[PDB]
Amino acid sequence: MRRELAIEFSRVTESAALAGYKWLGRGDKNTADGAAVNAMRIMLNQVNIDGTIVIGEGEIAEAPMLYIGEKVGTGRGDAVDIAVDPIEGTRMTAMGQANALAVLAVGDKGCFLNAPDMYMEKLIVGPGAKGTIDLNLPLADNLRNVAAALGKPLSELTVTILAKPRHDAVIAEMQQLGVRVFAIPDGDVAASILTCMPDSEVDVLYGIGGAPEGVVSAAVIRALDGDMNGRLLARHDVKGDNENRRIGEQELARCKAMGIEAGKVLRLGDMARSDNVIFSATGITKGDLLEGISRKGNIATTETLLIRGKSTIRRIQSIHY
Ligand SMILES: O=P(O)(O)OC[C@H]1O[C@](O)(COP(=O)(O)O)[C@@H](O)[C@@H]1O
Ligand SMILES: [Ca+2]
Ligand SMILES: [Ca+2]
Ligand SMILES: [Cl-]
Ligand SMILES: [Mg+2]
Ligand SMILES: [Mg+2]
Repeated sequence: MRRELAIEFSRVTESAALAGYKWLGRGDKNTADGAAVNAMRIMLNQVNIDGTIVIGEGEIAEAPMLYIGEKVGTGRGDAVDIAVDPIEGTRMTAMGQANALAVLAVGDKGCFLNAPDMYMEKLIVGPGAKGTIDLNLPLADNLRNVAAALGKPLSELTVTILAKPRHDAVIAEMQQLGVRVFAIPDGDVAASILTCMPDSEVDVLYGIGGAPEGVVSAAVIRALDGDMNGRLLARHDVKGDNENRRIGEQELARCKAMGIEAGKVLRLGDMARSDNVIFSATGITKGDLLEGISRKGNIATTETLLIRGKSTIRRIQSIHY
């Protein structure tokens, strides 16, 4: 402990994944998510930590379970901060599609950036390009710098990015630069980790995705010794000026209340403040990062990726009876 808890945390994501898996292909993203949230909370509440949910399902008002500030754990052990994404890929789960997974990160008290559930522009790279990125520079400059750091031509650089209307221009810009663009339907947490996975052609993740998702990515990227910058963006500034403005202003007032500057570049250490992070993710369906659950009779299998910032990276293939 806390290294002794690594296995306990993997059981939490295995439970969440198996619970979400029950709703795979059932066309109900809310119910799938609720099942995974419930299973994750049940399991966390049997772990010997004094956990606070810092990234989660919503404020107490909108989220009955795993709400921001919720206390979880038996209360024995260390005060830790907890980031949960019980299903990354809820729509993908509802639709029986690839790349759904259950995600948890655990760190020292105060180790995760406290920021609103708003959008964040992200630029994420692996260890081979650590120190070569700066979101204050033009995208094309960053991409050139990263390719040079990795010792490959620009035309071979592979950038992953969410396939969303907000990204039309930048995707076209990158393709014109001659880079390879892997535009993904959802799931920038899992995709961010591919930057640190040698057998994935992905070199960089770039683009606007969920802020809490970006803070989880910062935690795991830090643990893997990659690099990331983020920049918080208000809703109307990413979707267009229309109730976006209303949502946007709540977000900016929240940034101030939490003492965060929106639109300012966040360095890796601004989002994940220490190396003492345990990250666990378990596949629901097969994706680029993890195998999916299988079931034959009364036996089910899961694969879990378990990463500890202090230290080896583990892939745990379990058979459950
Ligand atoms: O769908 P949006 O509004 O582009 O939000 C992007 C965020 O949603 C995700 O793609 C997850 O999708 P789901 O919410 O369906 O689970 C994240 O990986 C990402 O950060
Ligand atoms: Ca959720
Ligand atoms: Ca999410
Ligand atoms: Cl969009
Ligand atoms: Mg969405
Ligand atoms: Mg890779």
